[PDB]
Amino acid sequence: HMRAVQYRTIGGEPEVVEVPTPEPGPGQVRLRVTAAGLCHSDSFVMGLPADQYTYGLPLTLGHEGAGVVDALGDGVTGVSVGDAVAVYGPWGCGQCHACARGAENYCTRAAELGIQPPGLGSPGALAEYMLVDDVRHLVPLGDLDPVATVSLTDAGLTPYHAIKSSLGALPPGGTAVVIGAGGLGHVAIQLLRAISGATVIALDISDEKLQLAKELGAHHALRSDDDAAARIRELTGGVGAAAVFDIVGAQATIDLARSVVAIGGVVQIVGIGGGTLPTGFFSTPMGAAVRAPYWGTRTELMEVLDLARAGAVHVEVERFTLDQAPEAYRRLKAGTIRGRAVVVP
Amino acid sequence: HMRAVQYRTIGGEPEVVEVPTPEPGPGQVRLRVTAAGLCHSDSFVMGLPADQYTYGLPLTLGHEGAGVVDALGDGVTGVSVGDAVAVYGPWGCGQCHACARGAENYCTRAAELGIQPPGLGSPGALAEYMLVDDVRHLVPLGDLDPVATVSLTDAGLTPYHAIKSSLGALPPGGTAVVIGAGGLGHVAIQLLRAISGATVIALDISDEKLQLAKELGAHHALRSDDDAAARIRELTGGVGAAAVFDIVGAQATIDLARSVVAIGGVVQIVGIGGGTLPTGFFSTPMGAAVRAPYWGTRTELMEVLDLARAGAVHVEVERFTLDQAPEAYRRLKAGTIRGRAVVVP
Amino acid sequence: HMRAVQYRTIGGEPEVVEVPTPEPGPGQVRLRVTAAGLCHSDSFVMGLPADQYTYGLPLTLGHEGAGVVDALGDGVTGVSVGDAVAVYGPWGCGQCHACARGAENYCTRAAELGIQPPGLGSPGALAEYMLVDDVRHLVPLGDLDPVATVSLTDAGLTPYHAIKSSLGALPPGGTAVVIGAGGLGHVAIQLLRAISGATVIALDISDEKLQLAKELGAHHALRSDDDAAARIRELTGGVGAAAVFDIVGAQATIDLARSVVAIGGVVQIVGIGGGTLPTGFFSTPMGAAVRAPYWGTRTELMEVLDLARAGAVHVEVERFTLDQAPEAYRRLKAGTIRGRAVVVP
Amino acid sequence: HMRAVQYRTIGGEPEVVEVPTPEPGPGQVRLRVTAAGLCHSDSFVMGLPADQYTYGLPLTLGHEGAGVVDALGDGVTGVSVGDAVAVYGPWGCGQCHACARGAENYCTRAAELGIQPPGLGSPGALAEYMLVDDVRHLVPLGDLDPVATVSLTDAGLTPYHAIKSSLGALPPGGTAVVIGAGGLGHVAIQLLRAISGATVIALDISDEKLQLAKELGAHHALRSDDDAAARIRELTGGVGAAAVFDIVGAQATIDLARSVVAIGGVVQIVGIGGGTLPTGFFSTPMGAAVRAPYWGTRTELMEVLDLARAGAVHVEVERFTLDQAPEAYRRLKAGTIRGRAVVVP
Ligand SMILES: NC(=O)c1ccc[n+]([C@@H]2O[C@H](COP(=O)([O-])OP(=O)(O)OC[C@H]3O[C@@H](n4cnc5c(N)ncnc54)[C@H](O)[C@@H]3O)[C@@H](O)[C@H]2O)c1
Ligand SMILES: NC(=O)c1ccc[n+]([C@@H]2O[C@H](COP(=O)([O-])OP(=O)(O)OC[C@H]3O[C@@H](n4cnc5c(N)ncnc54)[C@H](O)[C@@H]3O)[C@@H](O)[C@H]2O)c1
Ligand SMILES: NC(=O)c1ccc[n+]([C@@H]2O[C@H](COP(=O)([O-])OP(=O)(O)OC[C@H]3O[C@@H](n4cnc5c(N)ncnc54)[C@H](O)[C@@H]3O)[C@@H](O)[C@H]2O)c1
Ligand SMILES: NC(=O)c1ccc[n+]([C@@H]2O[C@H](COP(=O)([O-])OP(=O)(O)OC[C@H]3O[C@@H](n4cnc5c(N)ncnc54)[C@H](O)[C@@H]3O)[C@@H](O)[C@H]2O)c1
Ligand SMILES: [Zn+2]
Ligand SMILES: [Zn+2]
Ligand SMILES: [Zn+2]
Ligand SMILES: [Zn+2]
Ligand SMILES: [Zn+2]
Ligand SMILES: [Zn+2]
Ligand SMILES: [Zn+2]
Ligand SMILES: [Zn+2]
Repeated sequence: HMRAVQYRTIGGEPEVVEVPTPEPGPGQVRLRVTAAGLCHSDSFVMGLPADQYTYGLPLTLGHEGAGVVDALGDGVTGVSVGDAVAVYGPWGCGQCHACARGAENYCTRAAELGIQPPGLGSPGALAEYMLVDDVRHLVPLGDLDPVATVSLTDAGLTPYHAIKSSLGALPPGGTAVVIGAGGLGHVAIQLLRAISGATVIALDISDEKLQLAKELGAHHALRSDDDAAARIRELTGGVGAAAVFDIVGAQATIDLARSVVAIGGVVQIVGIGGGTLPTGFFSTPMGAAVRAPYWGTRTELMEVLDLARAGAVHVEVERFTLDQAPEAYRRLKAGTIRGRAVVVP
Repeated sequence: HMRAVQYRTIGGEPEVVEVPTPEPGPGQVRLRVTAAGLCHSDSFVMGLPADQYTYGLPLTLGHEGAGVVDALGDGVTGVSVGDAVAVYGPWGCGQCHACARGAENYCTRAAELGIQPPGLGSPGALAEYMLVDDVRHLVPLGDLDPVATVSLTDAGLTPYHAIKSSLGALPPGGTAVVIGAGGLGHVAIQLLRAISGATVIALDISDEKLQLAKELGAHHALRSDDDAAARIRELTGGVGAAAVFDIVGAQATIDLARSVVAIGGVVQIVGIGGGTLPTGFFSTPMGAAVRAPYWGTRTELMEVLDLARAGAVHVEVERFTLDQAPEAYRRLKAGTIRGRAVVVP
Repeated sequence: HMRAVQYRTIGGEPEVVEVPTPEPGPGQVRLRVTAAGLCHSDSFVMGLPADQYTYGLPLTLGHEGAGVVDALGDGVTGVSVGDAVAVYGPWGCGQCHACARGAENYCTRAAELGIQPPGLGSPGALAEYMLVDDVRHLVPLGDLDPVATVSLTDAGLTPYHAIKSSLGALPPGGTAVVIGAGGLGHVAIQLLRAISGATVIALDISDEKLQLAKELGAHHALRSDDDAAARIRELTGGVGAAAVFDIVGAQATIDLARSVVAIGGVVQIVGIGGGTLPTGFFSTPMGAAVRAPYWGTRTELMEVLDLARAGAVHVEVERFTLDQAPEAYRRLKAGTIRGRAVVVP
Repeated sequence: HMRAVQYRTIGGEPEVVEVPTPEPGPGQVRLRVTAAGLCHSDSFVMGLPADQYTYGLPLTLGHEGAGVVDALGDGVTGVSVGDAVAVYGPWGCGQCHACARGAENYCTRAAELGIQPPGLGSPGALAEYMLVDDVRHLVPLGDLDPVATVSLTDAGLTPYHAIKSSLGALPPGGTAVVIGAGGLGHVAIQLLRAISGATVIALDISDEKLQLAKELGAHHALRSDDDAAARIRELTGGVGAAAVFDIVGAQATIDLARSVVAIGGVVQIVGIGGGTLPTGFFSTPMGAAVRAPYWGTRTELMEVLDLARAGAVHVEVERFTLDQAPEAYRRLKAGTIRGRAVVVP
């Protein structure tokens, strides 16, 4: 009754399939999906052994989502049919201390209740239609291009959160290091320019990507090679960086992060590369904080979208069809996407 | 020409000795020492191999210091002879971004210039007289008992700093875990009660010390045994603690710290136990920050002293003479001091 | 079909009346009311001319509310019948930037939509039953006495908000002035002791109330007479107070507030006494901020309730019956309530 | 023995005069002045009646100052002869809580001690040489053009301070209104773009100045006429601005400020136009804070200078000679300076 992209066999690839069109239960909303982002966390999931995977088969993929409100469920009010909306992804219980703050990303009782985001447990966005649990997980778009902006629901939000979190320890005139100019990283760079006073240093591996980073306003773009630590030291007295945003998060990049963060600095480990930064005396410098943030707050999403409208940040997009989505995943794992892959069905 | 307590042979014990009385150079001040604190960092130094030790022999010990201003050096103004003052210990360059903020503890150029605190590089406080480099490293006492308060220069300041740093992520009504109710820990407990809204949980090993902790306003005092993680979980939904202050900082206590900090929480690794908390995804929880703070800011010292005057915090003191100082160090390493050892010469 | 306290004639007194028992529409909840607070804002409303009054006649009064969940409306989930809950009063649209943050008190689109709190536009709490618009405006009590705590929904929340807002400019060891030790003021005092490091100075007019203030932990209790400014100056060098909380907010108390706030200080004008503080150069001191806060955030309510459970704050209550409510209002305007008047039906 | 610009007769104009070249006392430094800013506060002073003026005659003017260190005073170390430095102007006692923080602008004991800034009490910068009281009031320039940057010591610092102070209540994607695009205002605009996520709205009276404002990155430039309030309302839903920076501060501009600040917003009254914003219930909106900041912190100066080096902000300068300084003051009061008047002797 509708088409969708699903993960169905452990270790297998994602398939386009036919499945029922869902109806909105009470309190719920269904969207006609205008755009759908592909994130490298979607990759990480599909290469897990059968034992570590916990989202059930089948699973409709894709947790960056925008659309137009197709049908309203029982009792729902707040949004009309026809409204352009983005999906706030990191769903939570709505009532705990964090949720009440808007920070459903840090919900203290969601693992317990088995609340899961769309595309990471609940039916996701890579489909012609998707359901959203509740009205508070929708954010108005007005007249922002869904394709241009949908990726801000994660690729923007997540580093924005991490950056906004870091401005306490990142004074204007400071220096910030972004490791990885990928989907998040390339937005991370723009955001850092928009709202910190920092001198942004980007690091990636392909020159392709360094040029993009520099084009997106990075004051410096460097290879994350064995000379990277030295150059950053050079560029910052011998003081190091006030903030470091590791959007790779592997043991190598984390090691780099430790060796360059300044006294009293901060490291946001944003990417999931399987590493851990050993934080402590004579490991991390004095006053140096370390954190593995996760996604962002409800308000923070609205703030990122408001920045898009202002023209202070954008997603570099590479467009695909619903059918091309499996190919786009192969491109993403190959590392030959420029920015964000966005599927339009 | 005056008596003092010094460290002179690697691996040896501290000796009372006769040495010259120092004169204040230009910009400097000499104090007639009214009280002098003994900290377990003084211990840590003296058990280092010859290669890792870098403060020179001989070294006058003691970095908690108060007194009356004996003689003024050339050109000095700001304080008169006769003024009761405490010593702000973590000396810095005075001009960098941190120093200008008052945070000479996080001075970016002090290792370079070879600036060292009194008792950890420069002549310390365990003497009849000591020199202070500059007037900005003195804080008025008015009429606070030097013996009662001197330890607030470190035993208070350091956890105060760490606590004040944590209140962002420690909401009133939250829960805070203090591992170690020693010199710092027993002040840490009082401070947490004074200025957080938290339910303080203390952890130590002797029942002696738990009783003191509970007497000093800890809502709970627990053994840091293998049931400690469970009890903390029990006491906090299954949510864990918003803040954890490890005043031991060994690999065991750090492991405990990781297993009990809440989603979005913070761990201040205050003690130097040789461990490191492996911070990262699936190691630390989501949003969980980790930090190894060091001492505190100039303003923060004045704030702690203002709390003493208000009667909102005190040091439990165990008094000694200059001659008894070697014995007091043995007691401290034995772990049979109640609070802080303060020498009066 | 049920009894309630209502305001029905402009310039008239509140009457106990019989009215229909309400049923919960979809998304709504009905409570069996266990306790109901009386606030001096309820007074302010009833002495307005016909033209300035805008809540309609009749109006069920009372915006401090607790109870047990009687009946669930269509589609509602989140809370069961039988759950002990408090009402978060300052209702908002739920979707704007403020609301998403939890700060429905500062909702940017609520005047437009005509959203009104219970007891200040919607049917209130002084009844055997009341309706709440949505589940997010309920907060679990667990096993807190509804009578002991209900007033924390406003009498606690409002000054807590104002205090928490002020801690940026109120360092531990500072001085805070609370003008008015009434319903809010007497909780304000306790909160200031719980979570600031401040030396609290209370000011009222009856010695009755000063004694209560001092009993509740005020370091000083003074008459708000013509010597009040002088004494505060005396007590704080000649520096004045870092924070001032005017819980009266009349032109006299506001004038006092201006003349005693310190350089870089803050004034929270909490009470509605018809005055305005003229903020500006050579009126307010340099760096001195001034604000008229309103109520508090959703999370902030939960935080205050968590403080009650911890035993760090309580409401001094004076109990009444539903029938005695008109008399209790007369007592409140007469200024001969000790703390908060709470009606139990 | 050297030339200087002085104010010598009440109600009279500033004269170029010959006076002794000063020698540095102990702790002091003398600068060979490379550039010297002219601020409209220099104007405000000279039009005061004899009774309200308190800086003595004669007075060397000019409180924006840069130079090269000519001669060192007794005992001074920290800076060598030949070092390029800027002067941190708002001198304070160095020891109080504020000063220790770096915030000598909010020094609690400076009026008492009669400490006065250069150009506003002490010999100023409009001379061939000037003295600075102490080394901590100098900030390294490295190789920034003194003429290009000197005005950042006030024209930058002051609004930077006010802006940095406001970012709590100014979320990215918000809207900020800068009233007055003059000396401060034109830097204010750039700073707001550098480090807030805000949509900047500038307001001035000459189209000349609006064009400059828009050229300097203002998203909108409007006449501060009777339609100004309406347009701002239009541009921001009907919500108003999160932040408003009144760099005029007259009763008219303050009235505008009140009528456009949003619920929960902030107004920084930066300019000295003789007005006062009546802050209170039904005057200012709910949660709306109001403040008259003064200058900035020591660290904040270094941060602004670091932004200059980064190329994120600059002063639009109009250069003059020492002799032309009286004419430049006439131009400034006439309102026909474009940016900042900087004298080079
Ligand atoms: N914390 C969270 O909540 C969260 C949310 C979303 C994504 N993520 C994670 O962030 C990471 C990046 O996601 P993405 O969508 O940007 O992926 P992406 O494939 O779009 O981009 C990855 C980028 O990192 C670069 N890179 C790889 N190794 C590097 C190294 N050693 N040094 C420097 N650069 C290197 C690649 O060349 C590429 O530019 C992933 O691990 C993903 O799981 C985390
Ligand atoms: N970060 C800094 O700048 C800084 C400053 C001063 C001191 N310190 C460090 O803080 C630590 C404590 O200093 P102190 O002066 O309080 O020492 P102390 O000897 O006075 O107190 C130590 C306390 O920890 C307890 N303890 C030991 N092992 C424990 C465990 N596994 N679980 C729970 N409690 C345990 C002891 O019984 C004792 O009560 C030291 O390592 C010291 O070096 C750090
Ligand atoms: N900002 C908000 O959202 C908000 C919320 C609730 C209440 N309020 C306001 O707070 C104020 C107090 O409310 P309440 O319930 O505590 O009233 P209350 O009658 O319980 O207490 C008022 C107290 O102020 C004292 N007082 C009166 N004049 C004084 C003066 N000149 N100096 C010092 N003390 C004086 C009285 O003796 C009494 O102790 C009211 O104006 C109310 O409208 C504001
Ligand atoms: N708070 C402080 O510490 C501090 C420090 C320095 C200067 N100031 C004050 O800031 C103000 C501005 O200083 P400046 O050096 O930029 O002066 P300036 O003469 O360089 O600029 C003033 C600008 O305001 C504009 N203006 C005048 N009336 C206006 C109105 N009604 N609406 C909009 N714009 C208007 C003028 O056209 C001009 O562009 C002065 O009052 C000065 O005293 C305050
Ligand atoms: Zn993702
Ligand atoms: Zn939750
Ligand atoms: Zn120590
Ligand atoms: Zn330094
Ligand atoms: Zn009320
Ligand atoms: Zn709202
Ligand atoms: Zn000026
Ligand atoms: Zn001072």
